[PDB]
Amino acid sequence: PREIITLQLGQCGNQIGFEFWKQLCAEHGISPEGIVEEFATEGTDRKDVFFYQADDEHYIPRAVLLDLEPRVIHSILNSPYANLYNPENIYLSEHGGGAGNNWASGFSQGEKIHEDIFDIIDREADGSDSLEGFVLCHSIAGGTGSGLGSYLLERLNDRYPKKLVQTYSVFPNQDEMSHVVVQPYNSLLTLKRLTQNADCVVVLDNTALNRIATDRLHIQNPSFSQINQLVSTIMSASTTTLRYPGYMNNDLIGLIASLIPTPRLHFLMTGYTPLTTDQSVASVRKTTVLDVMRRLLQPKNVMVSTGRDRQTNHCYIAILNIIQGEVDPTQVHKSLQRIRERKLANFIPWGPASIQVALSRKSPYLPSAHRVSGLMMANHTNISSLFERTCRQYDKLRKREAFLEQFRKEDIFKDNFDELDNSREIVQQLIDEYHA
Amino acid sequence: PREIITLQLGQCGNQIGFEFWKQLCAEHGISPEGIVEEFATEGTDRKDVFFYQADDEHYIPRAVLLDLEPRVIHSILNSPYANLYNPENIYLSEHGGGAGNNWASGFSQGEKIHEDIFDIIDREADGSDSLEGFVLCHSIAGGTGSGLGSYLLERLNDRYPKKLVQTYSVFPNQDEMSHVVVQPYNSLLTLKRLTQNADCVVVLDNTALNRIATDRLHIQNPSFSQINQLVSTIMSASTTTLRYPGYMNNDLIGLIASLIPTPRLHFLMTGYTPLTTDQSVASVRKTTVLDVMRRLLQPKNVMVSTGRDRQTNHCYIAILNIIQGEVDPTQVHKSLQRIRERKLANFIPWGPASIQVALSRKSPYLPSAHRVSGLMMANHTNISSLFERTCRQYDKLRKREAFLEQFRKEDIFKDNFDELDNSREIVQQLIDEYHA
Amino acid sequence: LDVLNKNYNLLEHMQAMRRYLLLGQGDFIRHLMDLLKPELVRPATTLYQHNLTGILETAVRATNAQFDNPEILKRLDVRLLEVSPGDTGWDVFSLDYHVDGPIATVFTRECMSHYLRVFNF
Amino acid sequence: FILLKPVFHCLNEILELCHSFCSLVSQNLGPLDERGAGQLDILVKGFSCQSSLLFRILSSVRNHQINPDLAQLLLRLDYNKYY
Repeated sequence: PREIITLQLGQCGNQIGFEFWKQLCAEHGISPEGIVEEFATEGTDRKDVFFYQADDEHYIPRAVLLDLEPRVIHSILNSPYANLYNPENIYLSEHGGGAGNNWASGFSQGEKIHEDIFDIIDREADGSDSLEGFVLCHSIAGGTGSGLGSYLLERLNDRYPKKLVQTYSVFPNQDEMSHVVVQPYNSLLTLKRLTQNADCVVVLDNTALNRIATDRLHIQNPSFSQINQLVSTIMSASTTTLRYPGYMNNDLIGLIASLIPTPRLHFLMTGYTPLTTDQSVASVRKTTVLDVMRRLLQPKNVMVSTGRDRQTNHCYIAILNIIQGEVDPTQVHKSLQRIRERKLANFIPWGPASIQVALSRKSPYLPSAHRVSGLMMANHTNISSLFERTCRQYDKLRKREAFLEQFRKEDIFKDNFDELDNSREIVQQLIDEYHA
Repeated sequence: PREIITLQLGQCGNQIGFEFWKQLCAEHGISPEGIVEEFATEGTDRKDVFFYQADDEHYIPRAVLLDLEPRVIHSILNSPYANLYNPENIYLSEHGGGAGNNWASGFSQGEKIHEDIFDIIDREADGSDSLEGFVLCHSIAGGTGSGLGSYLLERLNDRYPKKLVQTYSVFPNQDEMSHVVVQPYNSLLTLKRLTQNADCVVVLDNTALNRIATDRLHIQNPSFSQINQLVSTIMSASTTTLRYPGYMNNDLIGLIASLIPTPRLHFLMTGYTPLTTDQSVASVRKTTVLDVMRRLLQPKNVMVSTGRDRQTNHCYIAILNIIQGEVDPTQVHKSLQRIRERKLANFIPWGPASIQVALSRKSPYLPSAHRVSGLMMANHTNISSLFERTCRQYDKLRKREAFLEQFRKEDIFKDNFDELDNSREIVQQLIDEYHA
Repeated sequence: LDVLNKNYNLLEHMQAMRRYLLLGQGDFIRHLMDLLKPELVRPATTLYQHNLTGILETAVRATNAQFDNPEILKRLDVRLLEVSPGDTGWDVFSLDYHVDGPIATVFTRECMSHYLRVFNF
Repeated sequence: FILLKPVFHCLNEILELCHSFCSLVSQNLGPLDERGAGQLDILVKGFSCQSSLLFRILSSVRNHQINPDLAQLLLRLDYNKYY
């Protein structure tokens, strides 16, 4: 009765949501063809959370997988986790459209599958007891996922009044500009819809990902396939207080409420420490819980690139530390004492902040209940570093004579370009303005 | 001693009663000319309630079969169910008439065979001292059963209003329009006599069957003959506390008493869920009592069309929910708590309403008494949608000007055409006024 | 400790009264209070009680579909208090882990009077 | 025989009072008569003597643990008069 429909979209965005469901099948003790384990009732006392209750004695996802190219969805039927998905109830078979590239391509193409894109998500919320909302699992990389992914931010904001909108925006490799070059454009276009039509977002970047991909995995080839494993894990980690009972803030509309002071300051930084083959073997000899929430305030587990000097030009207001698995609970309240002792995150003097600590039980399967995982879902005002990063690459691109005539043949015959520069400079000043 | 005399009439009207009686022999566990087992009397504790009471060891129908075409009863003369009827009494073999495809052919043959049509149904009532009534097993379809049946709706109303009159009105097929074209005309004349010279009608829509026949049976093209199968089952289904002895509402005028607050608001929508034969391979392990009567508040169990956007603009006043067979009887009072709590229908809040649940045993033949059956006999006030649907097809015909002197050469020498548009807006407004 | 294990499941109900009345499991209780919220906003009545009794039963089927088999749900009930009508109508509704058997040897009347006080906070 | 005195008297009086609603209907051309409306007026009193008498039972039904199975049955037919 807090059920969320994922709107998986994009060429990359279906892939990052694919392993999110494959992650869920391993903790719910299901198989992608039935129910097998009895650990499913004894471990989780509420299996429904993003699943519709059974009509074949099998829990059905609430997932939709739409993309312009049919190639990405044909890259799922060769896997037999496409028998967890049904052929026309979850993905629609042969979803067509453009090639595609440019943000304005996919934005006008949802207006002609306008009937049909909302008849597969209104055709699943038609069973739901009371729908919480919608999580739009889409990508800013390419023009396919970013173009159409921005359209569902409009139409769910005038046909749904009190439903949660929130996207896991994955900004592409910023050092690359030869992989995609329409990148400062499709990013700032989407950033405008997230500050006057979205509520809250979860920011992620790839150049800071690869900072961890060469330190904890030590693979020297960056690709889409090795980067969906890091992404699916924090998706399931962020809602384990709805998957299993919490206590207080046991809703997702509980967690998010305390992570936001005002809109256009709702961009949350994620951090996720364990990605090593040494962490599994050092939790058997005990690892402490009094230092897995003092290691998250070291900035090198974060997937959002920011200064080493913008971390004392900005003050934290809400920081949430959800530890899962092993957790020693006669000293977990003692671990939250020790944050104020180090002062590695500052706090606002004029208003009251929050050092939020939370806990939740995992899978009743042992090597996924005895390892220390520390999830951070921060709210730091140093998120303006990515906005300056996209915005300096945007004014730079238009002075290199590009997308001033290569963007004005896709139904765009007016200026709306300096509407994107000025609206980003208002957002970036108002984030900083909220602290004194 | 509630002996009912059936008036099976019309081309299609003989066909829907033909299998009604053939079902009853199948449920009495007896051959059609004798009594062949002792499981018939120990299992069925009262077999006679339409049948003529026994004195030859075989129970014989109280049926009259009139049609203008003698061809439907000659396809019964050589069929081996002519010993479950009589070809010199029950049905007159070689009963003439026209084709017929006129309302005024049959209306004027009942005005010269007027003595004989009422002396074939009081020779079928001479085995009961105190008669229940007459059930008009006739159709609004074609001009035979609909042309002659309006004469019987008046003259059995002014010689017998004390008694039950009740018809199963099987609406003309609206996908026919080139085979029958007198269809808006003969339908509104028989409906005009049904709102003041009749107690009850039981509305049945034909085009709304064939909607369900392609979703639960999945036959390639539902043709008339596989449409008579769906009616005869629901007919034997409505008598299940009248045949097998109940204890509450064990007369037919018992059930109908709380399903009719006021005349001309008596039109019952019928629903029957076990059309899906995937209910049966799940009720062999039991399908719960907690969901067998929530599916009688599902707006897709209906055999009749009604509004959907008029289900929040109107309210239910009386809905009867017959579950049959296996029921588990001690959690049926637990299920009725749970109807009102989700709110799966609206119900009027100003005055009297009733959500009636009943239960009954079936046949001593287990391969049709171990599969959950749900009969809805609704009365919802959005039934005024059907009177608009027929009327939009009536005034559209009078605007091409047909049947304004091509219909006044036989027994009409007046103009009662705008009396039928008027009588329909009278009906639609007095139904709509009753709630608030 | 062996006769309880066969009959009463005593030290499991030591855990079970902590999961509802103190809300160890909040999802069960949020999913109750949710449907219940348009019903508590109005002033209390004497036509009040008949739907609080089935807003529980509509809640424990709505929040499970695989944990109805235990006898824990049947041994917890809804407790009502005679509250006068002037008030929101929220300090009326309360749950209690219904005991009255030889299972009430670790529960007593001075116990559920203190469970009534922790329930309000 | 629901509870010894009170409730049992409310109920058999209920079926006595609609047995006179039968004798109120059994008139042929009843309402267009002076006695047709005269008889009506007495019974609309005799009925609210029962809706109020049933109402005192409901306060005791609200009051905790009279007999729960008595209160679940009597409120079930009452929400069944409403919805």
